Amino acid sequence: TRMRWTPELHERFVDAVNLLGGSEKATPKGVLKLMKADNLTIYHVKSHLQKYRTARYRP
Amino acid sequence: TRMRWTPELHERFVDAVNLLGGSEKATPKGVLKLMKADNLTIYHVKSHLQKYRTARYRP
DNA sequence: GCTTGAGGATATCCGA
DNA sequence: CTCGGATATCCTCAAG
Repeated sequence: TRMRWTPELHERFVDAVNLLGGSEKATPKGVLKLMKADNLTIYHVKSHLQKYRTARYRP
Repeated sequence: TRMRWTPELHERFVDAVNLLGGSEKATPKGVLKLMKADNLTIYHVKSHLQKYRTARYRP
């Protein structure tokens, strides 16, 4: 099994990230708890969030 | 097997990527091929280059 | 049909 | 068990 990130899951994810105060303050366990998605592990979120954090470079 | 990216090995990589017009134009075959380090695959090099091309790491 | 390489997405590993 | 980071594997789509 290899998951992939439909756009609706991505939006749910980014809503969770935003509720936790941004990509930098959010952590996987939080994002997962908020998303409430079946068949989804902390590792799915961990990897996806690492990708998300590397779209913006802050000084 | 798991590689481990030394800092001066990373230098050689940067050196090479710069010989090839930077992170965007540079290619894994090309830069592996320019680095001439032994015990170094194309696969090591593409994973590293993917990390370097991101908006976070390219400066 | 092989055998490659490319970019991007996703998973697995390391050390704290 | 969690986190952040580093590194490898997978997929799709090419080329030769």
